[PDB]
Amino acid sequence: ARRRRAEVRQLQPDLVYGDVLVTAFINKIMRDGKKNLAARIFYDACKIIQEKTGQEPLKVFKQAVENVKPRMEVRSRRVGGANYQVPMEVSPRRQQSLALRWLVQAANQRPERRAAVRIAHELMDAAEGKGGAVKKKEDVERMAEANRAYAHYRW
Amino acid sequence: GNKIHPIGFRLGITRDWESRWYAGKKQYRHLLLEDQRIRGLLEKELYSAGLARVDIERAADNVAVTVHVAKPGVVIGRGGERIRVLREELAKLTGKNVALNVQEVQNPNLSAPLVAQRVAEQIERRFAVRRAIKQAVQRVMESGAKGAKVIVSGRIGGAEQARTEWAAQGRVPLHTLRANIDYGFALARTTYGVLGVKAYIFLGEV
Amino acid sequence: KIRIKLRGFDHKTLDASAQKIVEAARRSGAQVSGPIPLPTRVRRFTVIRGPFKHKDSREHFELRTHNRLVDIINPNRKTIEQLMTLDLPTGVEIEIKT
Amino acid sequence: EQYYGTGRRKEAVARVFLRPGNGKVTVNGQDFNEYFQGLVRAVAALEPLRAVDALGRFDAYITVRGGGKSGQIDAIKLGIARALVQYNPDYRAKLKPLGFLTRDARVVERKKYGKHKARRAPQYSKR
Amino acid sequence: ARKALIEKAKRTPKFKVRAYTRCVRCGRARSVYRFFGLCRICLRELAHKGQLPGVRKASW
Amino acid sequence: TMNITSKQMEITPAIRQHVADRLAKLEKWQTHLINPHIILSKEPQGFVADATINTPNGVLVASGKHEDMYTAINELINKLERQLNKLQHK
Amino acid sequence: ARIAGVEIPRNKRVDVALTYIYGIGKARAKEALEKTGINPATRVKDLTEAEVVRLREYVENTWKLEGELRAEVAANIKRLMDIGCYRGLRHRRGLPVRGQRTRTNARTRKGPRKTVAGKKKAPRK
Amino acid sequence: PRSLKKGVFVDDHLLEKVLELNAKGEKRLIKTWSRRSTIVPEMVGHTIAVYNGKQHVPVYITENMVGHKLGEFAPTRTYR
RNA sequence: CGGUUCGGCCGGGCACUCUAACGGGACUGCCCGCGAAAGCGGGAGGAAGGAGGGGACGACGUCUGGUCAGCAUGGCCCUUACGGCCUGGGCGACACACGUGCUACAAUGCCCACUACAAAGCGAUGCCACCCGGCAACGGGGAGCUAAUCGCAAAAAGGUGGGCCCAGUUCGGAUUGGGGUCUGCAACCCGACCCCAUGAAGCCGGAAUCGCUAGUAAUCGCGGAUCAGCCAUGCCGCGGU
Repeated sequence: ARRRRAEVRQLQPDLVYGDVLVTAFINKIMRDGKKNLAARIFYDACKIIQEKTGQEPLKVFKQAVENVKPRMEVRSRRVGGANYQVPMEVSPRRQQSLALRWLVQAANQRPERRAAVRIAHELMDAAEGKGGAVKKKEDVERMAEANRAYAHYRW
Repeated sequence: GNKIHPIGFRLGITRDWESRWYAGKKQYRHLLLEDQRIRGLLEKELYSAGLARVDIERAADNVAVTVHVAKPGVVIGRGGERIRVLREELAKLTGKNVALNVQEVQNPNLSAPLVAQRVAEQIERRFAVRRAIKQAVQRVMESGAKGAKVIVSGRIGGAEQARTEWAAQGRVPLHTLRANIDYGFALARTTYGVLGVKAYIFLGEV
Repeated sequence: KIRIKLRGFDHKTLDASAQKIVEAARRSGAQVSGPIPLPTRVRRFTVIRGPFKHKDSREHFELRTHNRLVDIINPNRKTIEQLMTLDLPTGVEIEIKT
Repeated sequence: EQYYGTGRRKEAVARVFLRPGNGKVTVNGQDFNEYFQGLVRAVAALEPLRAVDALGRFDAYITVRGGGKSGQIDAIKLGIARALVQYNPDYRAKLKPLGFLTRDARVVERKKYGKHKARRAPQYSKR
Repeated sequence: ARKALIEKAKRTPKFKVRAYTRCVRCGRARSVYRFFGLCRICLRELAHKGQLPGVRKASW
Repeated sequence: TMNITSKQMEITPAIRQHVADRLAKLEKWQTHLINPHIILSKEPQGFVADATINTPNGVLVASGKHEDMYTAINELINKLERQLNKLQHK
Repeated sequence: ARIAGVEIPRNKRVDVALTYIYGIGKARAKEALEKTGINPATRVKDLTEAEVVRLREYVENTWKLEGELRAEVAANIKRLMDIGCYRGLRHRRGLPVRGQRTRTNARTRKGPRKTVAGKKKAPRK
Repeated sequence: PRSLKKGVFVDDHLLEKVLELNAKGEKRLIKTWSRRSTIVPEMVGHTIAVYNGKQHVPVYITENMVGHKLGEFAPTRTYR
């Protein structure tokens, strides 16, 4: 892959709510590959917010970007003898998609039960910093300092 | 192991098959197997005839077959003797009521199945060797025959390895459906070591 | 109440030979059966290009199948003793079933 | 008499003898209202009907065959245009805005020479 | 080729039981095809050669 | 841990101890390698020794063709050692 | 449900409690309920001794099984182990005695699970 | 476990010999080459000896050894 | 439109369903910025694009690699014999090293009920609808099949509710004795399959390492091929998604 960068196909937006950002992560949430499974694991996840949380799920707009907006990232660069991951300028471009990364791991390595339970016990875990999302998220941010000089140098 | 038999593809599309007939079912295991049984013999039977195209019309229990031969009606005998013998020979093996059709082979120069024979014949009791190369590449252009790319196998009269012969002219490609070539098997019975023939030259376009 | 059936490979001569005889019946038959292609019972083969280690030779093969049927219950004189059993070429192995 | 459209979607056809009447339609004896229990996707089958605001104007015919039900529910957006735009030719202008009648040939690719799902290769160890 | 194993081919071998396809002229029960009677050995060549009534190669 | 095979000769406790003694000695090299296999051949011109090892970070290969059977085996493993050297780089 | 030997299944419906015993399965779980005219949707603890009697007699009226079969657990093979039995053999050897391999796919008896020194030079594939 | 419905295979190309020991007289030690045959009450408690393929094995049907297919008592394998 | 033992079973014809052949059909054929010009970028638009997706194809040539042990087949070695008929036995062993694959750590699942959907082949001494036994694995009378016209199969997963609430769990299922079927004058070795009991490693597994740019990977299932039989978690093909 070099001759062309191609042209991304805008994903088929949601149906029950009608919204791309919705079926967004859902596309990846789809383990193995079954558009019905994922299209079912939400008829409780959202109600979690509508329930436990004093607010309806709909109010959970850019809550993702919020808990998933570090200042560093993962990249690479050669010099002439060593190999050191060189992080730098972050763009909302990928932040949107990456904002759903932690959700995955934060939905696997868990000492609870089925998805439903995990969802609830994870949804609210998207504010202060309890769990793996914001936890690991802030860690990636500490990957600055002796990384932070890779800032003015933008290319 | 690369480069296959190009004519193969065309055999179903652009190259009338050899063992072409309509029968089906259980036949393919016994009946069809018998085809080779008969083949083994008939082939070795009159290889000297100078065949170049073993056509076969195995009509529903009334086979035909119409092989092409070098010598015209000469094969038929000094008037027509074994011709009949043949129509009753195959009957012993399989008296399946089968017509006997035969034809000749004009333009041998563009008939690899017949030229390839010449090769095997040059390995029966020693013939030309080094000069033998071009010795069999002149008749080519002698009647047109665009191209002169043909393969052999190995050894040169009794070498130690298995070299190959050069030559490469005329638009007789392979990576594209624009060649049309014909060639016939030609076992190389050698006193010191059997080899293989690969006479393939242009025949036509569309 | 007569049954027939055909078969062959190169349809170039099959569909050809087909009406070569079929058409030679309307002269006395009714609307007649008609051109019925029938499914192609494909035959896929595969030949290992080289035994002995290096499990990467193979490549496949194939063969076509094109049968016909016709079947004209209650034929018509000039169609029975007519074409009778004509079948010079080679490509089919008909069976005059019933 | 009246006309109609058929439908296709991943080797799944569906004849639909639309006929005058109220609007709703039964499925071989089980109208959607009493068959496909609010099956999320299934419902969408008549997206245009919702748009053109038709539906309650006719009474189709329902009997699907071939392919998978999922690839069967979509073999409707085809018959639609093959009907609504036939009987009603002028009803083509509002059809393009949707264009959902494009049966995406997205089908499970064919397995290769050992290749699991046409694009899935096992792992390797010490090399 | 030797023929130290065709005694079986003799009609019904043993108490009529032994029977395992094998190839026509190659003898290889472990890589043959009943319907054809030819192991993938002495059949692979003739395949593309042009000796199978309308049986081309597959590719797509 | 150490498998030696050959389609010409047999495996002797001396050839096993020879190669084996070199394995236990390759401590600095000890890091991966899972179930290694070594093969021994022979040609009119001498003997040949081939070896293959699978690791969690790739696979290594080595071969030898010295006139002396023992020299070939020693040479092959020499390449194993020389190969692991490049793995650590510098 | 302390009615025989170390049998104390409880804290749920009875239908469950049935198969919920080392000896009860399918043709013994609800199948017994029938023979005793009881619905599966019942409580276990609730069944006073009264109900327990039906089990104490009908149910307890089982053959050599679970709690009592503890007198043939090995006897079931005692007559096919020592003796020159294949199972010995697989008996004399206490290995699986019912059509299967021994190299692998029978690691139940022969070799527990402790990692054996894997072969080195003799195709391991 | 194992079964055959009925007619448990009994090598009879030897049964005639094995039954000689009980047809008009008695005798011990007979040779054999099998491991398929089954034993029947009629002929039990006798000195026998069968093969394996290349090896011979001691045989003597007793009450403690239900005379079945036999082979399930001395297959072939050997190790340490 | 008439019928309708409501089940396409009748009368019936051309749409239409696929299927079976030919022709056309997509080369950007039209606008521009860029152009020095053979050309890179948005629109038309039709079923659809930019070599449409896909393979066969696989350049003369490298490794002087390997199948003479399976055909052909130089030579050399046996040449009462490295010729020959046979019953059995190792290749389903062992202190073991990992590859290749299957199936699981679950609660997404355990099971009860009903049901809408795919290609494909194949069943001549061959396959199975029905009849009844019957826990079934299974059987007997044998219809029918050389066949869009009978079977192989009421595809699986799935869908709606029901009962089940995190423990090594109605998870997974290696596993052992007693019984049954199908092939064989037979299934010890070394059969899968039906029942009775049965039930471990295992809460993602130090490292290390593999697959793909789309209908992908992934999850659940089916047939074919071979094979007399039998143990496909292998092989080729297809699909629900």
